Amino acid sequence: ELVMTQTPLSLPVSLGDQASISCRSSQSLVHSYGNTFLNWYLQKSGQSPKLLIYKVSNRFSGVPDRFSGSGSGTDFTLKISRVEAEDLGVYFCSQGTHVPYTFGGGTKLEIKRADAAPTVSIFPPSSEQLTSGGASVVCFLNNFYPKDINVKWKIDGSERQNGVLNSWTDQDSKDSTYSMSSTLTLTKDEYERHNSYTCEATHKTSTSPIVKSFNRNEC
Amino acid sequence: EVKLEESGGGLVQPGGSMKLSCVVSGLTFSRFWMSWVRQSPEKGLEWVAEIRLKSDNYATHYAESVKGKFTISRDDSKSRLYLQMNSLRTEDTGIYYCKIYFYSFSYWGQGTLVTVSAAKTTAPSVYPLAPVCGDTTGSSVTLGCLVKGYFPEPVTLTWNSGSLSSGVHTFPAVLQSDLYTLSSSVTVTSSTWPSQSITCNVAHPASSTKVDKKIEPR
Repeated sequence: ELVMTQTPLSLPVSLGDQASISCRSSQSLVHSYGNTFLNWYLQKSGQSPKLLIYKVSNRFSGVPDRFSGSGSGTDFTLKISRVEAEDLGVYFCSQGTHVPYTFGGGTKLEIKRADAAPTVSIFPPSSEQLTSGGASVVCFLNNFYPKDINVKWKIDGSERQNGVLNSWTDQDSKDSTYSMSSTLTLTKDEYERHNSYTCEATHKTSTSPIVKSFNRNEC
Repeated sequence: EVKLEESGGGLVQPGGSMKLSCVVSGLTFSRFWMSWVRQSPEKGLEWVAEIRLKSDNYATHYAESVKGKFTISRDDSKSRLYLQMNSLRTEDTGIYYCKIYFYSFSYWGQGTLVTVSAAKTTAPSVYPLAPVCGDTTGSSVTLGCLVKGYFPEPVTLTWNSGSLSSGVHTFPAVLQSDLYTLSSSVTVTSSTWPSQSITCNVAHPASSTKVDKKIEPR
């Protein structure tokens, strides 16, 4: 069927700047005179896709003029002019000329902003979890930029790699930062025969790593 | 406004069957063509099936991957679209959206999540995350909630019934060994807690589990 090739995969852009997103189809999308059914969508984090541009260049009801679309031959372009923080998410082209309808692979728009170091917090296992024979240690690393970050667990000074599970948020539509959670899970047995637990983060903002720690005896 | 709402999603064993429904309002249902579209990490958005108008003798079209396996149908009287899914495979796992469209518009529903897996339903354990013992270090304090070892998605998590939304980060769940784990952090001014109650509210419809976990100082 009709392959839609969308580029780039990600698009970092400063506020006020213009972003340009391309889709190329493998054949003409002209359905009939005055009808080329190429659509553009935005899917924000945690939401369904919303229609921005229909029939190549037509702005959907409610969409600002900051958003425009064009296309000649099999080449189509979405432009987002005065980029706002709320514009972040994944942009998709789709064609409705030929069945099966098909979509591009998406473009993730990333808002550029000033570097910001993570706010780091560490959490011992709850007494509730301990009663069950497990022990999870959690570390939040919140509101940082850029999204690249490296987190290390250390137990009594020794690096621990096994038993770690990490998750990142999508970029924040208000402050343009990222957040990350790291959970180290061990048995209650192991937990209770070590003392010092450390969450250590290196980020481009700092030469020295940000360290958060507790000792099992003190708390 | 125009509103589309899917239901029928959930966990199903491979080879099993499942019926999705979509109810539309805010526009005249019977006038427009309708489709199911699914979404996953491995496939992105993939169109599943289309059903046309009474005029067109309710003509349907299907993606090759689902032909004879899925059936799309409509009930113009109730403003309801259906998808009958049979012979489900793990790769049919995804969020399923209904969509209504015309020359000049396209509107999607919220989506319903379909998990095709042999793994069993498991209730989460919900754990409070209180800061290490001290004496208010900083103008701010962060608390958390750990929701561990559940299946399938989704869960709902709020802080103080949703009245606390600023300063919240709910992290996407991570799947390992057929179990999901999710966490959420909340940050408030240091004068706010523990003087005022902060409670994590968590629900997992699939296991009929609802938990309120107040965050108590250590």
